[PDB]
Amino acid sequence: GKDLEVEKALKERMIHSVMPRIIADDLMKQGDEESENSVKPFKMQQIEEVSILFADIVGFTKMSANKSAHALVGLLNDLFGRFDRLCEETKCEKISTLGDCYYCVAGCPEPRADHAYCCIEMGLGMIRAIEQFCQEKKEMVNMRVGVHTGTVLCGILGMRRFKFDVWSNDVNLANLMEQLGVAGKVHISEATAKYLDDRYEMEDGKVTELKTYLIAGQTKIQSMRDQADWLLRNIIPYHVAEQLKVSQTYSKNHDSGGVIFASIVNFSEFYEENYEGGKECYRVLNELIGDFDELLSKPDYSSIEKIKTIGATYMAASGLNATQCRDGSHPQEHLQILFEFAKEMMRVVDDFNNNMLWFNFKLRVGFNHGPLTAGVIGTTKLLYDIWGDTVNIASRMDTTGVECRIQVSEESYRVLSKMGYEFDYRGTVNVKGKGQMKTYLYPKCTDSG
Amino acid sequence: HHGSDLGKKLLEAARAGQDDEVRILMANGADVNATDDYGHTPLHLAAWFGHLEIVEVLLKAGADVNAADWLGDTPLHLAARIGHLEIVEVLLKHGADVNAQDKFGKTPFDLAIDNGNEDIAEVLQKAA
Repeated sequence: GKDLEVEKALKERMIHSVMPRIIADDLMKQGDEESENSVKPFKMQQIEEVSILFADIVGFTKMSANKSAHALVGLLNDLFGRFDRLCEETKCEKISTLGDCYYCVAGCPEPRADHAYCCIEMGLGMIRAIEQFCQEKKEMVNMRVGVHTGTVLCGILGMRRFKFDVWSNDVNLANLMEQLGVAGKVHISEATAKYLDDRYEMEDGKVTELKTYLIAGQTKIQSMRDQADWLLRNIIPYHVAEQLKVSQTYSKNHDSGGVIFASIVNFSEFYEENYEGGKECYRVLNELIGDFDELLSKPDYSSIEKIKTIGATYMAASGLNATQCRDGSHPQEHLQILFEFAKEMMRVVDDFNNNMLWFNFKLRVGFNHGPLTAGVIGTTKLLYDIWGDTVNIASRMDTTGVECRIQVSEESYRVLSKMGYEFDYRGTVNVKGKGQMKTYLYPKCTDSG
Repeated sequence: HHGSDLGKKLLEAARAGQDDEVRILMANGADVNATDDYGHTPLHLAAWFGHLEIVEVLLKAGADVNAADWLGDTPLHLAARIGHLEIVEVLLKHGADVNAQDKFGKTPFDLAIDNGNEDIAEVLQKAA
């Protein structure tokens, strides 16, 4: 009956939660049949002179120190709801959410003549929102904000958990100008200023340790059902789909779930853009990513979930879905099969390299485990995610890895060394908040010496 | 074709360079233009590993002269990015297309250029 159009409205809610208005309207009229056949083929485009804003929550750790696993979910939802209110006011598009971070772009589907204007004003609104939530909730944390402009190729990648995203050097530049941004004020560059018209409270905001400034202010329903249910299982998993299906939100505390990051290191050196838009190199990237996704389809690959794809990264976790402690299953084999997934995806990138003409794409992988918190953010939108110590621990770990070498946390090293895998000690690395930390590697003398 | 494994071992020999195996395969009717998943043809794996002799046999076997991988690069473009002067010349003999360009929009002469390879650069300079 009309339950069919109800389901269509649900699928609209899904799509507009993974892709902005322009491309979502372009695909909801099903332009080409191959694209919809895929949704059960895509287009990627490179746009120039766009504005990219990042914002990280300063000191998230203690602000998330001793919660009951619920309050952080709700407060973060409040923040992001205010933030997207701000976006829809400023007509700028949110893109994704990395833990302590949140970020937007300006004029990528349609470029606007004063995009960076809207972007920095959105940043000012962010500052006001965070200060007001601070004085409201009595939670003493603010946000570092780094803005940049340039040119980026945007599109989608992967078929699992695929999300409309952006890639270029500008990504790295904005990410660092955040990581080098100042608490509470926006870290800008001439790429912003070169069309700014000095209408603000500019300062020569540089590092105290490239034209960098600061601003501080001034009967087909079953066809439709398979399609929409698959999109749901795309963006969020099954158990959480049920737990919220009968409720409003979700929040969970998993005291032990392993997380591994895998980043393609030698990609940037191959990116060279003397070709128009470099989009084919990233098409090859999508081939590799989709292979990584297809890996998941193994039956012994059930307890593993791909959290998301961070830029060119590949975030994979486990130990979250099967709540049942089985007497016919050892409660610690999930990490074993996770590391086996890691070895086998190394095998897969090897195979992809057999076919990659006169070039090797190598990847560095980082491992961690321990307590963490899973949650779902959006409402009228959607986003699944996780936080805690383990996540940014593994991030900072794999950030200091060498390709084809499995960087592993010391305690995970201990618990895995009794699982039979042989390791060589890499050293002891300084960690923010934790200091020196001993790291290990799985490959046993893979080099000449 | 009907059970296209002949072309599979064809490609794997082209990458390995086992002459006699290629000979037996073609004598058994291995499809001289069967490709792998990524659009790579046996001429491509040949140009890669520098098995000029198997290149010769395969052109004798009637392989495509302008077959393009998924990235549009012909084995002409391959050797041009490589620098196997012999295979470059022998492909020029068999009718390689000179003014084409892969989906990167670049002519293989510019590939030899980015190699810093003046050899193949000059080699393609003399054609038209």
